[PDB]
Amino acid sequence: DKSFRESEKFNNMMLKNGTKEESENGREIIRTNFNKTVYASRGTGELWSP
Amino acid sequence: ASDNSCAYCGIDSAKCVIKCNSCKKWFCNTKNGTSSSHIVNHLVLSHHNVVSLHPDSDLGDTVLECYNCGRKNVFLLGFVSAKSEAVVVLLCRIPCAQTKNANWDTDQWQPLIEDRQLLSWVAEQPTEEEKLKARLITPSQISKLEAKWRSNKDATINDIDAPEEQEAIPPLLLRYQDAYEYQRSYGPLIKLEADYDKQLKESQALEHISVSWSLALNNRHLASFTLSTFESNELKVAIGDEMILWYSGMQHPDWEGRGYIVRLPNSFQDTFTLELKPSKTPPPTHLTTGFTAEFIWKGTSYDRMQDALKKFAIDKKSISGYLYYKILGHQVVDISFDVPLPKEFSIPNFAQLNSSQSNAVSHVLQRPLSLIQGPPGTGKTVTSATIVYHLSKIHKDRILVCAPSNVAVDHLAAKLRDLGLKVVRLTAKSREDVESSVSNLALHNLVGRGAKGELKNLLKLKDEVGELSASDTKRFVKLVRKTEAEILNKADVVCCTCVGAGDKRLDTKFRTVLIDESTQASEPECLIPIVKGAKQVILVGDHQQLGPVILERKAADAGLKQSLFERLISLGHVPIRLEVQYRMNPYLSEFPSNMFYEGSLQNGVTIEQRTVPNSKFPWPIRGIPMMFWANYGREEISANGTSFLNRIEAMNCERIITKLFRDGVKPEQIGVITPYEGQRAYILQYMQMNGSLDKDLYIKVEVASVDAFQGREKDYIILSCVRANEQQAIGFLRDPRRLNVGLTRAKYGLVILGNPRSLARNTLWNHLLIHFREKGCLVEGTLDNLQLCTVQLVRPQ
Amino acid sequence: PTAFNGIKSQLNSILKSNQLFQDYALLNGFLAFVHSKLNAAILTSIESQCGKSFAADLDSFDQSSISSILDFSWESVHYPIFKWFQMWRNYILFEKENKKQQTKFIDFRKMNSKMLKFFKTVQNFYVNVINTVYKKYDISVLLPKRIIQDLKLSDIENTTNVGDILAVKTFNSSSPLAHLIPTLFHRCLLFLGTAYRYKTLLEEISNKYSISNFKKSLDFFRLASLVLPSAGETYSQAGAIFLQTGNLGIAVFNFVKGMMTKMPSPVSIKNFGALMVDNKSSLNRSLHTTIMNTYLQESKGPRTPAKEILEFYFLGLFGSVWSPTSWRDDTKPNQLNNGIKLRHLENALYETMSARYLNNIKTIFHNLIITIGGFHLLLKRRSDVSAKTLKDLRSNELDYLNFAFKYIAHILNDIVKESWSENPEVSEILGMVRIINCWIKANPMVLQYSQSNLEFVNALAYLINDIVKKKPSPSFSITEHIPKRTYWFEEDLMVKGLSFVNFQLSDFDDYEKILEMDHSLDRLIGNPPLCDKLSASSEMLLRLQAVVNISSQLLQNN
RNA sequence: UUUUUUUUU
Repeated sequence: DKSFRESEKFNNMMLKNGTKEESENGREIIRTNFNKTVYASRGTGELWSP
Repeated sequence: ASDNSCAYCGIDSAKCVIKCNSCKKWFCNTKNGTSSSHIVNHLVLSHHNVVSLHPDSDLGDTVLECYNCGRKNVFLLGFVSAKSEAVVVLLCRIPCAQTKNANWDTDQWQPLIEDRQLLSWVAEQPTEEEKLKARLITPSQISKLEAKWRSNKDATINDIDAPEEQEAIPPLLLRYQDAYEYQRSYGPLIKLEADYDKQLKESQALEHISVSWSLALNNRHLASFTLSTFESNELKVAIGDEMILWYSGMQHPDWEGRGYIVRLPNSFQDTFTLELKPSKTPPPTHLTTGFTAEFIWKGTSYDRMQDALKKFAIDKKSISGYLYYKILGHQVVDISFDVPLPKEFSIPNFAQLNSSQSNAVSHVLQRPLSLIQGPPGTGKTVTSATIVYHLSKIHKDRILVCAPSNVAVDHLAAKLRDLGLKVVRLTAKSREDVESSVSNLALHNLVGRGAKGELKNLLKLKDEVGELSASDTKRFVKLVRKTEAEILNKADVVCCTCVGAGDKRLDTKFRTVLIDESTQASEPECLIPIVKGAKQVILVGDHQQLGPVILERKAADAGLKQSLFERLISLGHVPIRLEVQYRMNPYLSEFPSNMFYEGSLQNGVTIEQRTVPNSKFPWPIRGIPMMFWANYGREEISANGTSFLNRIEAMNCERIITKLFRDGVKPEQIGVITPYEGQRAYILQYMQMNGSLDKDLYIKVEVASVDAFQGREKDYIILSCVRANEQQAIGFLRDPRRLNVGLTRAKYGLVILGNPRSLARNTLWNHLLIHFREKGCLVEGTLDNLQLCTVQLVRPQ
Repeated sequence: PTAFNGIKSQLNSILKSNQLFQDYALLNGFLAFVHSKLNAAILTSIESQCGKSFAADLDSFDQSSISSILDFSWESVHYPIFKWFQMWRNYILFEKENKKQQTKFIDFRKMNSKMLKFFKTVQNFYVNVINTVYKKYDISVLLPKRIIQDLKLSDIENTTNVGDILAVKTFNSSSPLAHLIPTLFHRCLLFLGTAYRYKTLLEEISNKYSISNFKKSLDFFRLASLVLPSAGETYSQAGAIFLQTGNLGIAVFNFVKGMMTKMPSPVSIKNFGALMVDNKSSLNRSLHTTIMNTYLQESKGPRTPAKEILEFYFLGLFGSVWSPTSWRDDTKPNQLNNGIKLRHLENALYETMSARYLNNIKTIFHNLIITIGGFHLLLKRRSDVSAKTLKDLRSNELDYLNFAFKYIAHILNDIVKESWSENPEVSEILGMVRIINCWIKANPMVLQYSQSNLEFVNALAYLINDIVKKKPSPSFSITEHIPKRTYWFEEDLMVKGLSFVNFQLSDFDDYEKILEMDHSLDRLIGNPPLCDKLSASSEMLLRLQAVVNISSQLLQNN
């Protein structure tokens, strides 16, 4: 799916742009700066009307 | 078929048909195919209240009216057996049947409606061949055919047969493919809700009202008009609503006057006060009758969140990628933040945090979203204040705090001001004239006080005259917009309602947002402030208390009652619970914690702290402030037409009130809560009439419904089950949430009244009965001479 | 009762309703309610009694309120609930139908669960009463410390204020509270012990019970009787306990001790009459069955059955002499209704106790106590004018006197004469002679009858001669000075409060002397401080001095 | 076989 592709690309680039860590629960956790942000891709689609 | 025949089954017998006064139709009294008689069915479905008997019937062509006062609402009247034999006197339920009079004993007074059916002597039952000859009709067709009398008055069973479109609205989804699907799924429900709220409010035109004129402190004319108690109680009006007060007649030409409400009917006055906006046309202060008030419906509540959905579905820079892909519910690897943790979580000169709230504060500063679930009395307010203050100190940015309730926003703003941060309160334009405890934090107050130069002269001219020139008005709006922008840019935190985030004045995108008691609001109401460019959203709320009241019934069925907090928890988010309570006695605490909280909740207060010494109240077990006083009365119908009330529970509650008063408890420590509104009303006038001691000492007691008493606490609270019917039907109390929100209101002592037999069928009330009985609290009889009640509570398998 | 009557009827309805078979929670809450209000009433009664000053008249002190409250609590709530329990086990255990025993087993399991719950509740009620009265008030001066530790009151920390420390002496009858707390503790121990014995009956599936199962109840009844000796109702309960386990001589001693107390127990009289007057009573047939079972075992058994011969053959002699009509055959008055000859049975006793006195002396001592109480309960039996001199005695009581003095002279000649010197540790050997002489001196008419009896007089003279000749102590001699002790012996306690010694053994003139010096209450119950605990040898010499003095005083006018 | 409350340019 196009949404799935956007999700995978966003996750991969988030993995690339951050530093790796291990949390208290054991889930792999990425530490990233507050001042740097990523906006997810939108695409196009049809919009419902009143 | 004769005109006298029933409109539902067509029975021609005049000993069973009865004429409705409002719609001029005849109705039978049988229960064929329905749980109730048809006449009351039509009365409640069409709001009708007045009925007239057949001329040929045993009583004759008469209209059922009250003897003493003359009311015509059939739901009130009832027969009283006069002391003289074979004499029947018509009296309404109140105050005629309760004001003692020597000409008849009122203790045998019975409602004209029993078991949802009129009395046989007033209207006899049809004979069996007459029943078999009448056409059968199920309640489904009853409601369907009733639905179209409001449009055409000639509809019959074969007339309509209408396949009106009833499009199956798509049920809400958990994980949407994109923002477009989310918007498409949500839209229709919101359209229906807006349309029907507008429909209901616009139908409340108040006509031929007697208006009394007066001058307020700000030189604004006050239009104070009195209304009937039934209409005023049915009026769902808040302080600050806007309507049109227009008069049309010979005495004075057509006029239109708009303004807000600054006072509402209460226990002291039943006067609606209308502060009129200053207008070029002066109000006719010489007029007192003939005025008509029409409420100005406003779709701004819905259009704003429509704009919010537009922003979510269109703008890329509306929401950060992580919170976007979490709101859509898509799988995303967990993300942390590079923020230095504070040395000590607790703040000096303020509340000291325990381990649980320390965990809550610690785990919240590192993640972009999390959910905090707070049992009542724990004090979520201090946790929210600490989180806001520490995040603001960490990032030094503008912070947004929102909550569906205006009083809750006021409380959080006062608390945040107690921390020394800079707090600005965004008051609604209609609410700008409404006083509050944080009125000094009002943004309008801020611009008015911090006005300088031309701005003072413009504000003074606007206040003195009321209206300005077009050029002056444009300078004024531009300059106040400039000042507001400076204030907001200078302000550390911004206070606005969850619906106030749709205002255009909040043009600036906000990054740090606190949403408080999110469950109390629906999902769009919490999505309003989240699409304004935020990267860290923190949601506070508890999903075991009352949430959103959705008037639309298809919307509530489809899922509009499911708040964002509930959806996120259902997604897989595990909240952080605070496991200590500081309000109610451990005996008062053992049940709700065990049933709703899995027993994990712990008591932060001791038994002695929640124990009043030398208490002379006859509790069944000394040391256990909880009892179940069983009453075997029968429930009735109030003047509304859909509520219920019980007189036996009213007298018993008044007795308990007096008994607690002789124990020394002040009225401010005792309140009464009733799950039904008409019961609350009856309790109110019964207390104000039959007060054994001074009536003032009773009127100071606050009485309100369960839903209107959410988020508050009292030393003593009395619970009334009311429901007492032969069919053992309880109604809307089947949800455990309503029971949960009710018990925790009381700090020291809890008193429960009602009929244990009706409640015994419900499993939840069955376990409440088990817990009350096993602790030696299930009693019966007079409070002075309480013995245990031995009704069989366990159903024999 | 004007306030407690409804709950008595309320409890009655619940048993009749049979709702407790399904809903035990009803019973539990009902019990909580009654426990709450009875505790409140007890507390109000005690606080009302405490508020009165010492100057108030003794007649204005209502001592019986709490006693009535607690008797109502047992006999009207606890005992009826136990009775319902008992009928319930009776129904399920004795269900004559052919239903599977597994269902009865699960019902039995439900019995144990619920009755452990109920007994735990009742024991909590009583123990809470005890602990509360120990907490708000000081009881050290009035109760022995042994009762305090045996009730585990020592671990209960005392929260009484210094100003709340009541200054009441050991035996100041002016202070009302010197009696209500003793009665309260005595009846609490009474009802706790009844709870334990009843629970023991409950837990055992079969109807066969052994002495080893009622140990705790026996202990609690022991402290109960120690708390208040002047309550024959305590002794009757222990008598029943020994009744159902088949120990009968100790049982009859218990019932007699119960009825001739200062306050007589009607149930003890009824029980004794059932064993002794009502021939139709099943307990009398139990006695008859076991007595000729003992005869069969003596005749055919491989060994001489010493213990139960000594006990039940003695019971047979006591019957045949005390109530001649119901046991001796109308055709043959010389044999029991079971056909057992009286002379053979009596000689069997003589040989048996002369041979095995040392292993069963306690049973013989109980035989002595029953024998001496028999004459008093016989002259109490008189519906005519009570006897005052020997002339008014009828033939039956003269025969009883002859047999009793025969027994006394025999065993004084055969047991004390040979075993006093060899066995200093056996205090009963000399305490028995002390009892014999104290009883002969407390009643003038037996004393006058004794001087006419050659056997008893010569036996006493022989015993005096042997004691003098053996010369137990160098300074031992016949002196008129009454020996004094610092406490009371075991015979004083076990014969305390009984009228045939005028409720106290007066062979020592030290009661006031014991009272004036410390630990008097503890020393009165034979538990002095370890410093004053003399050796059993010194005890035997003091008993010897008292015995020889009183015996010489008796034989001066023989 | 359901009647209660929140919000509002």
